[PDB]
Amino acid sequence: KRLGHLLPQSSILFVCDVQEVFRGLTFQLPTVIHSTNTMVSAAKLLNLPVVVTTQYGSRLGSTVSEISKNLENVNDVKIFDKMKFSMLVPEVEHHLTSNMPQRKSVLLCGIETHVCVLQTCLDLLDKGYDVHVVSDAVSSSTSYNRSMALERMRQSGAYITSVESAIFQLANDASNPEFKIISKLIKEHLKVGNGFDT
Amino acid sequence: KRLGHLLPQSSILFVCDVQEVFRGLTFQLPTVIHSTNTMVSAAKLLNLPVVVTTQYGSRLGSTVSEISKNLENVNDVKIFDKMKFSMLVPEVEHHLTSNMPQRKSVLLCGIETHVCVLQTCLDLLDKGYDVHVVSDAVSSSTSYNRSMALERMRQSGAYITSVESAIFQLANDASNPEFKIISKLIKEHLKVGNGFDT
Amino acid sequence: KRLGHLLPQSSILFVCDVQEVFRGLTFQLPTVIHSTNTMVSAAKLLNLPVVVTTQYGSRLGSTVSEISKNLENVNDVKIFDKMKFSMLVPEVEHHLTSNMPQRKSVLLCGIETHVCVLQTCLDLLDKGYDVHVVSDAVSSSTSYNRSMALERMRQSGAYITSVESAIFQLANDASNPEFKIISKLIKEHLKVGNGFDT
Amino acid sequence: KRLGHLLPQSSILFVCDVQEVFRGLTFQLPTVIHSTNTMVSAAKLLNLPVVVTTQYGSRLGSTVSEISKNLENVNDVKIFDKMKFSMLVPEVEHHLTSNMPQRKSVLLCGIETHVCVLQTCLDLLDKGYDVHVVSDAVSSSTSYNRSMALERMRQSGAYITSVESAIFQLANDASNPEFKIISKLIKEHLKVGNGFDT
Repeated sequence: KRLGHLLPQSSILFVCDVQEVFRGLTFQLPTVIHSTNTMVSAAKLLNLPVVVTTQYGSRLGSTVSEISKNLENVNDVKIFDKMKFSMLVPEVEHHLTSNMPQRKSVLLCGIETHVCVLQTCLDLLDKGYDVHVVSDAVSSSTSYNRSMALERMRQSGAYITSVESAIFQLANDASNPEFKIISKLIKEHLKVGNGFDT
Repeated sequence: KRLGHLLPQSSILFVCDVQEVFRGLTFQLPTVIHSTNTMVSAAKLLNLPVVVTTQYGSRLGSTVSEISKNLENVNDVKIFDKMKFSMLVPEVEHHLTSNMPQRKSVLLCGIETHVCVLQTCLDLLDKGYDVHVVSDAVSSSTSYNRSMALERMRQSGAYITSVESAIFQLANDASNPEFKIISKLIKEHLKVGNGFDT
Repeated sequence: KRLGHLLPQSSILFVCDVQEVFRGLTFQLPTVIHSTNTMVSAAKLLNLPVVVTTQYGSRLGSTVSEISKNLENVNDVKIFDKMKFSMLVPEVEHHLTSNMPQRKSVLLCGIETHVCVLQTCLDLLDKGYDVHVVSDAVSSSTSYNRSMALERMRQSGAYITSVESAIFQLANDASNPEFKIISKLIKEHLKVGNGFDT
Repeated sequence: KRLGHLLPQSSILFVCDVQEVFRGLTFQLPTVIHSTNTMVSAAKLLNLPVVVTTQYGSRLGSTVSEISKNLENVNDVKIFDKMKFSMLVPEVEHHLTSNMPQRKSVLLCGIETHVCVLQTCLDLLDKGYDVHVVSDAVSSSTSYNRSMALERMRQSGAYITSVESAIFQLANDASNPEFKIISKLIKEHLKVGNGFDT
């Protein structure tokens, strides 16, 4: 079975290579940034660990300030500086195996869809993880490479979801104690248009 | 094999959360209401049981009047009030197992594609059901989440059909004695356009 | 493995209900007639048996004159009248089993994609046939139900091909004794534009 | 697992029949030429063998001068003339078997998507190869047939990739010694508009 159920206690958020250099070059970057912050804010509300990564941070900068300020509150965040395109460096793999072996569901955000996101996805699939690509929160230099990467990841087994669909999947019940604050986050997230909804 | 054949003896119609508060907010909701009503009228002709659900009725309202009026005439209908996003709440599942264990094909209509339709679809597939998503009878607040959700369900095994394709599948032969009145239903259904046809 | 190779010795062309009633109801109908006629012409050059059907011919009319004229010179044709939406009526299925059991690759053309083409495709896949849907030569009353049906069939394993692609698969080698006449057919086919190429 | 990892040591580049008569006939031919040249240069940098074919070369012409001149810089190139539409002629297959049996990943470029690229991909899949179609670097006479063939090949197990995505996963790591010249190659490639990005 390939169902891609999402449980808060079995899930972890991945944010890939959202640097300041790629500002002004990524297709629909404001949507990518706004959507990723909604995921991060959701990660706090359902106690999801967050793994954040930077690619050649020396000559490409750090994570953009919009998400960096959001990440301060989150209880469990570890930031990895890498130069492998895939996020699954031995340090990240050890983090997942040593501190959260029961979490086999990865919610994947970041850029570029067809470079770091894709390679992270395939390595995660190789290691037996369920990969959930948040299509709202991934993009590339061109729209062509974003749409291609989504389908290329899909044909390898990755579930392609959205910010709202993933979050309501993790909520699973409006009668849960967290639903009221989940709804506020969703309502606030809807106040900005989706740049990919063409 | 993954054929998605539809037999009236082993089929059942699900109507998810088509409620008043979504009037004027959901993408092409009138097409959703009209297509769902055709499916409900079709279930009367082919004697399909109907399961209807409402999500937090005291805030989102009851089922829209057009569908609730059409549900008056159906022989086998039960309406459930629920807080879980998925329709497979224990009261609904108790109905399926204790009343119709032989019906393992679910025709799914309603809103939203990416929240309650999706989670119903995943849970139904978990229990060995065949899920046929009536694509022109499901929708979301944005077209983006609708299209994403349809492919997200198809990637898990759900069959993506339409009102005409699914109804003609159930009929299976124009020589059957029910085809004369099924034809009348299709002809009336075609008097209005498809809001998703662009 | 699902390669969908096409060999003339094991292939047969199916033409589904291209009748006069639809000359006024079907999206991109002229392309459907033209592409189907190219398939019939190719069936003659490659010695492919052809199975044609009519749905309720007493009321819906016979095959369109453009195709019926082209069928006169075809060596192996058998035309069946049916009320069942699927083309795989017992009389048809007897013809395949008794007279050409070695041919398990079916080239599928006709209308409508979502009713009679799809139900034929599902029944053929049930009996172990490889189904090649000629997307160039199938359509519905609406573009929505054609595109839906194409993916709905592919999701079950049907190979979605085109008039040029299927023909050139069968004409494996340009050094074959058939290539010169096959080229004359393709150049004639390309003289009138593919209406689906939008 | 259908991951489709790409390793330079086990990968080979195929260029299908980019000849001199298809100028003015192939949809977005300039993009196909530029994308293939980027692949050819990447093969040189990553020490990937290159196999080029021409179909009926005497009457269809040689490989286009843009790609022909670039092949002058690559040491490991083999150019063959063929009558068979598929690239897997015995001469080409013997070159693979007796000179690089360890390379079972193929990056596929050229024209036409639905005739020569497709049949090459099907034959390669039949022989246990991973086929990666560089969607950036394939096209047909019509947009319709290229789009069809891409999904017709993905449906059979081929990975649908792009020039940038395939190259970056071949490089695997930004700390590799060849990354600097690869980044220059990618930088030049990003400056050319994508004819299929619309």
